[PDB]
Amino acid sequence: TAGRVVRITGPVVDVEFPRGSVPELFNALHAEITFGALAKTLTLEVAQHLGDSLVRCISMQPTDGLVRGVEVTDTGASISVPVGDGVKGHVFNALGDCLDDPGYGKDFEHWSIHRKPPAFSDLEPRTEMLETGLKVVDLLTPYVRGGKIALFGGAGVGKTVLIQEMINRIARNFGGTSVFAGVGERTREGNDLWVELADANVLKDTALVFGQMDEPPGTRMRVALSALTMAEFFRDEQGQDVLLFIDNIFRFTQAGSEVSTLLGRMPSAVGYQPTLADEMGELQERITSTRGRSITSMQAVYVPADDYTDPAPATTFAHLDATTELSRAVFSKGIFPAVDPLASSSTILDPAIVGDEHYRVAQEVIRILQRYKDLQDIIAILGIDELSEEDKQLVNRARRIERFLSQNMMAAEQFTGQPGSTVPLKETIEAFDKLTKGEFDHLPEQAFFLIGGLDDLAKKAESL
Amino acid sequence: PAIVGDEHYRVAQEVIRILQRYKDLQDIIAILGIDELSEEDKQLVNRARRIERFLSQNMMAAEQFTGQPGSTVPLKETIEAFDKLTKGEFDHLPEQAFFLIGGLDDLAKKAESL
Amino acid sequence: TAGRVVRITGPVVDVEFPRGSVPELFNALHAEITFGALAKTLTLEVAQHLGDSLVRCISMQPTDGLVRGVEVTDTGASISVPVGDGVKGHVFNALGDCLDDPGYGKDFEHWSIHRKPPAFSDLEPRTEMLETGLKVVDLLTPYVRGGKIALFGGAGVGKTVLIQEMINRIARNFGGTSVFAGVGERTREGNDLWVELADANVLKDTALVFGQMDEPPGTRMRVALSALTMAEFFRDEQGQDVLLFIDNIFRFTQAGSEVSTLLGRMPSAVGYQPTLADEMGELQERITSTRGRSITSMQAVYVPADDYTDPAPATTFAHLDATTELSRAVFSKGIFPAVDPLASSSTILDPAIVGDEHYRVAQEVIRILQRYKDLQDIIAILGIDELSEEDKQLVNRARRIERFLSQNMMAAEQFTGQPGSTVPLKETIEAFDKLTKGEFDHLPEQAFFLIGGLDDLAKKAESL
Amino acid sequence: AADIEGAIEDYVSSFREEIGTVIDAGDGIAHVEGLPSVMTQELLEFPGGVLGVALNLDEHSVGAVILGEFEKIEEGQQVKRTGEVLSVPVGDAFLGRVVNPLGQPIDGQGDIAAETRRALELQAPSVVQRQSVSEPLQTGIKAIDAMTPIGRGQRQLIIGDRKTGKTAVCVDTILNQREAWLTGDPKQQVRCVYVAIGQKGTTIASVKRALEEGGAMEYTTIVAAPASDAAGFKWLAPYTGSAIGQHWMYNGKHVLIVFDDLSKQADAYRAISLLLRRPPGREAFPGDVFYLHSRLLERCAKLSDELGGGSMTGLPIIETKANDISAFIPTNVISITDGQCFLESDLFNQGVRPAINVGVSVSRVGGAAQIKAMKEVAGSLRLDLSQYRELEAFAAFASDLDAASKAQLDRGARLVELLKQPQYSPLAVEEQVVAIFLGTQGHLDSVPVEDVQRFESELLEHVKASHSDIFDGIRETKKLSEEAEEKLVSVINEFKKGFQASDGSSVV
Amino acid sequence: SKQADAYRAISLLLRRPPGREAFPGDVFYLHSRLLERCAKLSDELGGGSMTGLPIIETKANDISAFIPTNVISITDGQCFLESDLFNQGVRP
Amino acid sequence: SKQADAYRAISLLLRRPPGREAFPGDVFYLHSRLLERCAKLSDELGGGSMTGLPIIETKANDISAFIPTNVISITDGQCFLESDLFNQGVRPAINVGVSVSRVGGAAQIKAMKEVAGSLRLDLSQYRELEAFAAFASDLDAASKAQLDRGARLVELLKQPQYSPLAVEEQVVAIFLGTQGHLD
Amino acid sequence: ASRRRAMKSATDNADDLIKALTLAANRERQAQITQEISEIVGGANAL
Repeated sequence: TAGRVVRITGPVVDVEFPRGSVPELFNALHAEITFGALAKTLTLEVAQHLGDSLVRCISMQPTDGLVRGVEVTDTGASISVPVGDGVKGHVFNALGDCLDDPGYGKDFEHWSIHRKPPAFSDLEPRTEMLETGLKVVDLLTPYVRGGKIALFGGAGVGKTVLIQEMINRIARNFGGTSVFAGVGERTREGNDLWVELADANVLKDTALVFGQMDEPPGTRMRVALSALTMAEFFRDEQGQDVLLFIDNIFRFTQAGSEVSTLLGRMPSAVGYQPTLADEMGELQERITSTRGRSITSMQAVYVPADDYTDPAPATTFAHLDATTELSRAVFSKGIFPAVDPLASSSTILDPAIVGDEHYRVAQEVIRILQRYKDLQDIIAILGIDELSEEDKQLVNRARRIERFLSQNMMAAEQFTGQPGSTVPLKETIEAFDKLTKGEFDHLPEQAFFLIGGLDDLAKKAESL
Repeated sequence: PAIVGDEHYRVAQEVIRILQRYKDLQDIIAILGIDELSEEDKQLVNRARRIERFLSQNMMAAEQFTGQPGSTVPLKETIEAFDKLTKGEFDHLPEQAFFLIGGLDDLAKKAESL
Repeated sequence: TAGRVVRITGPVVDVEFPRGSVPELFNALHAEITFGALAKTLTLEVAQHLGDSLVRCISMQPTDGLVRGVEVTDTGASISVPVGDGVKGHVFNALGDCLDDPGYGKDFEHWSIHRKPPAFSDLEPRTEMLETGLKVVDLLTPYVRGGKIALFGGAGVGKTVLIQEMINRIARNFGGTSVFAGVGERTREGNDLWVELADANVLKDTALVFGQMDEPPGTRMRVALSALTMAEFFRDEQGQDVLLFIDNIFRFTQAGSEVSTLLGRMPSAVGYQPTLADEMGELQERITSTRGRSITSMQAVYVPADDYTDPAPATTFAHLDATTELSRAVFSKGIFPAVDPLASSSTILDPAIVGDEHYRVAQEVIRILQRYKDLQDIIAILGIDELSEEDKQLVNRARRIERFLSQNMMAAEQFTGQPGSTVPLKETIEAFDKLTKGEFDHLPEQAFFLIGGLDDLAKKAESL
Repeated sequence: AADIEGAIEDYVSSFREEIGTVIDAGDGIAHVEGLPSVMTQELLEFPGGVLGVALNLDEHSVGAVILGEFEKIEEGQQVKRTGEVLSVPVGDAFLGRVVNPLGQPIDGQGDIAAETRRALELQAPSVVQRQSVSEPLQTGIKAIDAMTPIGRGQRQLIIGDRKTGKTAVCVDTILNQREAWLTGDPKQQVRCVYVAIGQKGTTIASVKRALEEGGAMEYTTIVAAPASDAAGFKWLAPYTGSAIGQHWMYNGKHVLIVFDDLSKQADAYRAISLLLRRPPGREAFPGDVFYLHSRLLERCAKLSDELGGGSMTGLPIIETKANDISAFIPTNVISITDGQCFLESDLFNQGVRPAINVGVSVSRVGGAAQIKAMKEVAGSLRLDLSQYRELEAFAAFASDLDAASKAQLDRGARLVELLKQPQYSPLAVEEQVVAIFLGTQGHLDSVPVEDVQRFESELLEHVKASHSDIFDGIRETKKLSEEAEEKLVSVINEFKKGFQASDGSSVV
Repeated sequence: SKQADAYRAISLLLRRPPGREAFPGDVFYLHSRLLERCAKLSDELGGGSMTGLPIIETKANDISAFIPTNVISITDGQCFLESDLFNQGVRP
Repeated sequence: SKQADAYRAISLLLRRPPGREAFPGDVFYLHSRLLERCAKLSDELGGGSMTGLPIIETKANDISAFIPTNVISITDGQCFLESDLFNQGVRPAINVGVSVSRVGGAAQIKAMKEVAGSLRLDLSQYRELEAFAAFASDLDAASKAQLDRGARLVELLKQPQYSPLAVEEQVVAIFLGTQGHLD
Repeated sequence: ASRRRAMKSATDNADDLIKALTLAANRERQAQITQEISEIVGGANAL
């Protein structure tokens, strides 16, 4: 009755079954590894039907020690993970086994990892502004409470420090539930989150699922869907507002690209899988919030080779309400948090929702910084004194606005030594409304750098 | 400096620094020419062009193309000449004096010919 | 006896034949489509023999509704177009079916579109100049009798009026004919051309062939050889000088690359077909003079990215002998036909082919118009008074020279009612030799707009 | 020997309903053996209540792409062919609805009263069936109607980067048709289809809400292929929109289609093709990706009087990456379309919203798509903006510059302010004729540049409330007549004495 | 970068389809599985540690390259050694 | 270059995988095998010779492109014809400095070697002097003389199509210019 | 008069730089496309 392994090629395993016993797509199959320290039960997900009662599977755990012709039993259902109030304050892997206390989740209600996104009838656009207290975020990229937020950025431009700051700002005061997905993120920062949430006592309301980058492509794919199907339980069955952090959501589509060649799909543009926009869409659409029950997604998106033309970033940009957009250019100037003010965008930034006093100021800052980037080519070669008195004044305002968008974040205590700051939205708008009208051109350019609002700007300027 | 000695290493790093600064000014030089630089950069670029040319030599293999004879320059005379060039002893000679010439005595002979 | 369809993959269809009855390649085959909403006599062109009596065909019409195992009849010849005098005054698809009255021309002689270029011994050994009778063209960019002319048109820049003009020139001065190869024409502007040539009454001496963008790349590729086979009949059998328009020859290159990719061949360079230069050769080498009669061509050529090194424009410009360019910066001055005297060029403007007097005069006219193009910055920024007495003495001539390149032409006879003028080559040279020496400096600029040579300049000037 | 040939012929000739069975399934494709009489593009049905398109036919198998709920497919499932090529229901009952690319309602309201059914792939109207595009599709965007006019029957590409206002320009275009829909005259009354391809569901809900807030759901259909839905739905959405539109076009109604985005139509067809093992070309697209967009867009036409004289206007949208208009899909759709409203992200950040880069943006239809009053008023506008686009390098030297061109530099700066416009505020043609008149006739010349947008808005509010006869004249006669011009100049100088600027200076 | 080039050779001789830059698809899961296996352990595991200093050769000094930006995202920091700084006397 | 584009066509039809610029890996073993046939044989083999003048079409003067550099590495020199000089009317448009012959000068006849023995340098230094002095107000009389000499040497070296000059006439025509009789 | 002459020189040098960079961006565009194709058809030939 059970099947057997026929072929093994990296994380992909072919399994043959009796004529009547072929498992449906996305069933979990169990196979045993029996050598030494590698001895484990192995979980395979059925990715394809090859014909001749063969199915091609992706392994959730390393295939090392797996033997051709070992028995494979189908679970009869998809991969399933524990859901319920009692998953809050625990750490899980993609299979839904607790890392902290093995076997913890085994008496819970288990939900299948795979489900359809909510119907279009159930969706409504979200327009509540989320206040984070970060100058650049609250001014230029205002976040949507219940929307799909993102932190784009190249390799090493500080995305994980910014997401840990966003956890510390939002999830600390937030009255609902939070989930954190670790999708191919660095395990060191997964542990530094885990001990920081325990110390701040926020861990009592946060469920963490980790499928870090030491794990094979099967689990780096299915971890994002596993954490998401814990968030979809808190949304649907409990109606308690949710935060869903995901670092790094690109690793889902990357792990899909790594298996795609072994799955016998032909490679697309720059070597992605062809299903890219259908895999990513089938994940991202589940993260939406239906009417009456918010999920505030916050997903950091890696950008390969810093190339925002790369298909994975370019496909991800459609699924998002506020995209913070980090860059190595702004990072290399020390303007940590490294947010690019001109690339980054939000749909809530309109004068109907944020109000004209915010909207005018955000647009005047973007116009100044855009004219400054038009002038950097001239300034590098011809030199600042060549320019018009109006252009040169604008440059001396843009150089101050650039630095005043930088902030001493509470997660960057180790980067800067000084404690972090929160700048209220009203003070952010007042400070940039002053800056754009020149009310601080008499202050030294350095006085704005890393500083938490006007009271700290005054104390720093008078310290110089 | 543990292998070539302190003086040879010091001279070779002064030459490479001068040529690096010149290659990092080339993006302005290509548009504006030399004069629009600051004086500390224009002083550097004048000796950088002299060093860039004094790294040329009339080779023994080149005689079949140029008809002129080849030259050999010993290491001591090479270090001495680039020490004097980077310290700025030869900024008064024209750049055409340094093309395809072997050592200081031949640089003097060529500067007299101009 | 007949074949059977066995595979369909979009435009590509594989046809099995009996052991003996395999067709030679480039035969046309007919297949039925019998579903009532899509009923068609689907035309297939044989591309390859796959072995085992199987032939790889590329479909000339949408394969939607083809059934495996439908009967395929071999016509025993290539795609063949109707040819005669009777194709003048009509519009055909790439397969030689009339669009204006279906079933017209089936009684005519049919010529197979795939025929070799003229034998080496039949070609003319020297470049005769085409005396078109346009002042700007005959002077600055002399056309070649049996050569190809690039035509860089644009939106509203009179390109369709220069087409109606050149059709009138060849029909009336040379007693010739035109053919119009609409390679990938937009069906809107293909109807706007058909109604414009009907309204101008020049349709009566033109045969149009449209390979509309609606169609699979099989007919967008073959339409240029269909129109060239109508022109090859007018040159070889009727003994007429022909003017073969091609709009747009880049879309012939593109459609050849799309057919190459459909056939599965490895792409070359920036993704063209590997055969690119050889099928561009098959088209362009075939446009030539033989036995004292010629096919001249005007080819509207697109240049992707403005890149004149890209393999598609580079293979195109390896053939063509002159470049005419139309500019909105000239059309906005009222200087019809708006040929840009400086961006346009010819390979015949050399003192070996044209006279030494022609070459001197055309070089002086270019020198004056180059000086004036350099001075137009000063004219616009500072005003004319900033120029010296000698620089204004040049601009006074340059203004009158650029005006005297405008002509009242047989395409403008539709609207102004005044007859279109032909200017002889000797009269064009002798007029610009006097005009560049300044012999007309005392006339106003209005005396030189839209005038048909020197005697007509005197007639306008004395009546103004 | 000969007996094997006769017997194979009789076997193949030997070929109730036909049955196939699935032999392979993966990633949204299911290979079906059997179905000997299947036709290319035939709707197959699978036993779970699933559909597939039979898009590839091999010697022994049928490569069917799957349109939804693909997880429900298995090897050995009995596949029935339906007797029909891909077809969609159509009719007036679609006006105000949101539908999936099979014409099934997805808005969760009642089931659509299908008037008729059309195949997705019926031929485009040939060169003998069409007519010249001689009447305007007013977009209500000053930077389009005055400089790249769209006539009903044109195909105008809204090409640009992400977050540059492409969706907003098309939603302004769909909202602007209400002032024509309220007059019950089918020759004025434009209908709209917004085809959302690979949007997220909340974005289509935002666009539905932005259309309801302007009453456009009286006459707009949405065809929604949200990114949740299979590659086969993202691939069919433009053809489902084009078939719903073509039913109204052939009846003599006027239609506007927005395809948002054709870049994700192409990226879904690439996915389906590469899964079907079809040979990849440039940028991994199949060889027919041009034929995909051309057979889609060329179905937009204006018909002749013999076909009721209806028309369909295509506004395809494409998302270029880093402004690279030279990429494959941009280069295809730039060569298929009649004009290109190049939106740019630097112009968008410089405050130039709607961000249309005039002087590379073009319309090949030209003046034929404008009313006479708009031609007379705006013909000079492109020349004044090309002269300003040269002179902007002298903005630092405005005192040294010659006065004749100083009066072109300050004019250009006031025309660039005049072409700015807030979203969801489309101007009727009667109002933007007067707005462009303020600029090109030089009545703005004494207004400070920063006050121009408020001067325009307050002038049009004043003229609309108190001098409606200027707008009524322009509308009912399509010409800015001399007597209406002299009254317009008079009321501009009446108003301009009561206007107050940012500095509180006087005017004139 | 020379381990990534050796794994490309090994994978192309085994005839796996190349991904981008001709590297195998899983060239990330070569370097992540290598580097993520070094970190400081808990006191419940003797409190030992392993510290990795991976080196990468950036062909023509582009930091924004495929293998560079993988290892920059696997590791906890960069010491980008610019050859232009190294020549102008700024050494290290 | 069109043989290279034809061997690319054949190779890609045979599905041999492409290398740089989509040319097959052995597009160097196409041209090298072809051009190594051209040799001066020894007197043991008859003393015959074959002189190869390969042409290459560059694109926008990209002399650093793949096929140009393959053929520059095979051949003994190049006569780089620059299109900017051709459009200025300098025909043949030989761009000195970047044009060179590396086997030449051994075979060039004594009289031509005496008259031309500085001319290459006297032209390269004229091109740099003119590129400088085109944007200067004035210059010393010796540099102004060397500029005028250089311009009359360029006018000396151009010649009409299908007018090949015998060497006994070329040496005299270059004597006119190098000895200063044209001043 | 020297600012005129030197700024004419700087304009002609910036135009010869736009030319040389446009030629380099074209050679890089064509190499990027050629390379991308070579990798795609290499992955089709491997299957």
